[PDB]
Amino acid sequence: NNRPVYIPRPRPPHPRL
Amino acid sequence: MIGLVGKKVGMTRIFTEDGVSIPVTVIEVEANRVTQVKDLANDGYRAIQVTTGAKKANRVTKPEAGHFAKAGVEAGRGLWEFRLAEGEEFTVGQSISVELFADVKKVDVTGTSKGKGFAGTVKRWNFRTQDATHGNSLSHRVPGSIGQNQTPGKVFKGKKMAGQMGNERVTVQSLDVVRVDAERNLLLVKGAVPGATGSDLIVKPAVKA
Amino acid sequence: MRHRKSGRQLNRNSSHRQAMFRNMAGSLVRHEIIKTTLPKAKELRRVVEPLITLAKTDSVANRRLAFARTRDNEIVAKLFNELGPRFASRAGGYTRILKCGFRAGDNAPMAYIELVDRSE
Amino acid sequence: MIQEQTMLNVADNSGARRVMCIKVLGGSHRRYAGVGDIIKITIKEAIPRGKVKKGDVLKAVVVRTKKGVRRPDGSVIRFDGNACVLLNNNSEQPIGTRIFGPVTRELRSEKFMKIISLAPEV
Amino acid sequence: AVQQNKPTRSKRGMRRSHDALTAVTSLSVDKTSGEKHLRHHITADGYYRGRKVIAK
Amino acid sequence: SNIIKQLEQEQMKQDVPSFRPGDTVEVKVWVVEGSKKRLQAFEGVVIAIRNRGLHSAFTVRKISNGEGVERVFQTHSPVVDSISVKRRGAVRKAKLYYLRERTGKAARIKERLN
RNA sequence: CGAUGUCGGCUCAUCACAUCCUGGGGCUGAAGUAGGUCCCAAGGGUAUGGCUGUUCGCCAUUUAAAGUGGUACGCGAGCUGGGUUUAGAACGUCGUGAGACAGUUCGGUCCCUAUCUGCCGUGGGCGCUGGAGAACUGAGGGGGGCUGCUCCUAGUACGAGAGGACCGGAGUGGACGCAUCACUGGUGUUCGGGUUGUCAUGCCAAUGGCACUGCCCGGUAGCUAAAUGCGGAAGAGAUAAGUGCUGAAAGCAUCUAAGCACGAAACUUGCCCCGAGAUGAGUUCUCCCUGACCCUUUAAGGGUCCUGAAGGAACGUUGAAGACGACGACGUUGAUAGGCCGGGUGUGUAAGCGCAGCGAUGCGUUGAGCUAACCGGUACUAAUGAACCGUGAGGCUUAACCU
RNA sequence: AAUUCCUUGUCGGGUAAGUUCCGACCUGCACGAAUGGCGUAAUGAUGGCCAGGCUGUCUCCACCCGAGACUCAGUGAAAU
RNA sequence: ACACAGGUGGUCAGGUAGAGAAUACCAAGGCGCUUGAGAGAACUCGGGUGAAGGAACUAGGCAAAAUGGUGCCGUAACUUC
RNA sequence: AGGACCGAACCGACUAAUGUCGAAAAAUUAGCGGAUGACUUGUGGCUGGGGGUGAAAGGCCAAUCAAACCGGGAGAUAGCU
Repeated sequence: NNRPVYIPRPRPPHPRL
Repeated sequence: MIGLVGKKVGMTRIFTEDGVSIPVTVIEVEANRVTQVKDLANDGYRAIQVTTGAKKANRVTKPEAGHFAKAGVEAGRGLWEFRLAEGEEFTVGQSISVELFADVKKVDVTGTSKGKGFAGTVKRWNFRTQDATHGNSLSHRVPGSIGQNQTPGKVFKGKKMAGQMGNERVTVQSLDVVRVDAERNLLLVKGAVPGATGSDLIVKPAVKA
Repeated sequence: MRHRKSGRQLNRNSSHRQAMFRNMAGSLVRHEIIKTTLPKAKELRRVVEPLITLAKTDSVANRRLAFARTRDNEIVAKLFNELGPRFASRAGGYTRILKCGFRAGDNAPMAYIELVDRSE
Repeated sequence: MIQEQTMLNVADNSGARRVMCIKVLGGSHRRYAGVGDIIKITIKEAIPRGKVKKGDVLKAVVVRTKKGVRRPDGSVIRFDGNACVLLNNNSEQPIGTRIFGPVTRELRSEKFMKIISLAPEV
Repeated sequence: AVQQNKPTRSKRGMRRSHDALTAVTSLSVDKTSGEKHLRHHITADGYYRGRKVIAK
Repeated sequence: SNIIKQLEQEQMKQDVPSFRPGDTVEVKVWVVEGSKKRLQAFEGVVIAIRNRGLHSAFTVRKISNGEGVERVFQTHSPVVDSISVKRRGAVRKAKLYYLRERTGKAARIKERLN
């Protein structure tokens, strides 16, 4: 109903390069 | 040949004249009364059903009371039967004493092992624990991997996992009989036998002669 | 697996468990009847009834030993003067537990524990 | 109960005083050595004038253990330290001339006659 | 860790089949006062096995 | 149990002298070498006594030439023949395990003189 | 590419056989021990450390052997993050430079409460047909299957000597598995004791609270290993490679075409465990129920009154049974639990009083006092009389014996 | 060598065993003198290596004390 | 964003032991932190102890264990003294 | 005397574990560094976005920084989904 005002910032655990 | 039903009574050791001490389990084998004899004509196999001990008159149910009364045998706790070896015969109401173990040297003891309840893989299957340090996180006694990958796609049946441990019947075989005491109804066998004190045990001559 | 072990833990540490029985033993002696949960009442039989047994014979050593438990001079006075002689011919079983339904707050099985007395 | 990396004293007078067990012989994946089991050791410090120098690998036999030994009647023998005797790697043959301290009789295997003879007690 | 398809109401009811409660259906009548009470429990008024035990 | 207790009682020996921890004791034990049987003397200090009836045992510590030796004897075993007491240590502890660390002049104990 | 985490290590494995060991054989430039090569065989077993992130490899020392491969180069919703592979910094080199370099160093966030399948455990429901309580048969399934050394044979056979068997028997080990607590021990914050600081009970003495159980010393029962017993089989059946007997086709020869023999840790059984939901639902023993009215769309039908047995469940006391269910014992015609009495065990000479000493303290009473889970007893307390579920002789067809 | 591909350069020390570390040689791919060179006592939550003590890190885990997990009563989410 | 294990400047600050505003136990004073009751499985978290061995673990002694105060004696290489 | 030493308050955050739909949009527990100084802190001011400030990391500038936030050009453009 209400857009979360905060969006958590994730991380890249797995480079997958 | 037939076995006998006894009750485990603690443990002790016997000191021999030469000095060595023999740890012995004491089994109380009182008179075993035959309640039913089976034959190939009726049951398709030959066996004798025996009873031991005593039961409260008001505790034995009517179906069991009539079964004992038919054989003229005083009510006992539980019923066990042993297959015959074709070389011996028995009659209903006959009493079997521990003296039959006088001429034997090895016996097999069967009983219910002590119940450990729900046990982990380390205790149940002797799994090796993982490192307690060096970064380990919440995986000190966990089983670890249980399968390979997509290619199987499943966990194989018979996998070793945590679960109920103990409280099943197990047999310890080829136990030396140390002493037989007919008048006092004792059977000293070298070693340890499954189950705790007061648990019912089945003793038969060793089959791995 | 606690084979053959005895003594309820009651979700308390040793020190808290010891104090709680110490107080609630003293309450039972003072009032001669109290209402508690069934598990607590059962475990009290093993700490209160030994005290009455100690109070059977009055001596300085017994008085000091009795005082070391319950740490109350009123309770020690109550013992050795009333409980002692009252149970002189009684061979144990000085208590009695009567289940009294369930506690409304959390549905704890509750029970009354009371000395075999108060027949006035 | 002697396992790899264990310090042992030397009962004989071969010149070695402290040795390290580096292997337990007599079986694959064997864990620890008993009262009279042969082990492979390395000398960690010896007499300069002795016939055995530091950092040499040769066999040894345990004669005393802190854990102790069990007698058939239930008795046990325990010591305040672990001791061994040096060997020759081809034939057992303790190289020492005398051995100090008590030695248990568990070494009577129709072979350690030299060890028991030199033993001041038992 | 999370479902791939939402279980149906059929599966929900099947799981809940074991959640049904059971009635005591074991109410005893006091010897003297004739008051229904749970077995091995004192009555509401404070009777047990006939004799009054609470006196309150 | 009654059955067990009766079974152990018949195996007892009534010639067990009364001794306490800290008492110097010489215990005579049987030794067999193939076919010959000899008496060996073990003298030391009783540092712990275990009372369990037929399973009762005591341990004796002696200072040998270099290191101490601790032996645990089963009181009622046929191996032990006789137990004799020389000194009466005036200790007040059931288990004298602290004597292991001590040595020399610190390993001696007083005399009960009772 | 609207995301399949990609090297090693740990834990846990499973399969193939192109077999490393153990087992059975052919040939040998196979005297014997020890080998070489090939065939059959996958039952079990198939290292520990130093260096490096390493797999690998080198090295050290063991073993009967330290097998080769598949499984997302098995396994990160099981663990780690050392290497590689973000952002900092430096060196060498390339570039005027920003910067770059399978060039090298120092440092550097690894999320998930399991719906489904699967797997390890454990229950409820119904079925198996009158119901109930027991004991079993066993279809079927699973577990286990490893082996060294010493001695005898014998110092025999063999061999110029040096060296040194086959087959068979006995003893004693390693690793692995099951069980157990009698012994040796660990633990034992529920037992006893010592002791430091402080607060409190009027004060001394004596005790309690708190300081990681305040710090320690022992230690009961349980659980437990390092402790103590036991196990791997023997035997039988059918075989693999192989060796054969007799024997023609093909007058001979030939293990094969007919026929008859042996022949391995493989296969089936033997040993242990689960097991009749084995819907193909089995067998045996014992126990309980054998009263009346009506109705119709007269059916293996429905309704009412009276009886509800065997047994079960529920509740309580509980257990060496247990996550909860379940399982076992007991409920007064009673030792199920608690307490109590006695004993044992453990700790170790209580408090009080008396004596000696200026005192700390010591001695006597005193191996005292206190003792958890242990052992043998004892109805002292709590396990209530009852209620609840479960019925009233159990279908049709056919066959065989009485009638 | 914080610089070295070939490379775990060669020899020695240390370990039973040392691609790490320490010392020496120079065949310095591609050190070098204020984008400073070589030493340097003291200092460093700085990198590497070795030794004594110490230990459950480990061989190999066992028991115990508490908080969750489990059952009952009340309240009652989330990603998908 | 919450009746949120966080953050928020200054003043007073007692007794016993202690160098001390450290630390332990307390006074004045204030609180038991707004879900409880049972059971006493695996496993996780925070702790205690441990036979024999003592880094064999591991990328690495990570983490744990250990040392720990006062007074006296004594104290090396090197050094900018 | 000392950008001196040990160590609380105070300031900071080297290691480990827990916690990752947490008590918490970086915390807690046990250790750890500085702790008379180039220290720390209260109150009030000044520096404004191609600008500030920076013991210099492309760090910080209201939980947002290799060019903050708000409104407008604006329905920018999108051979792409």
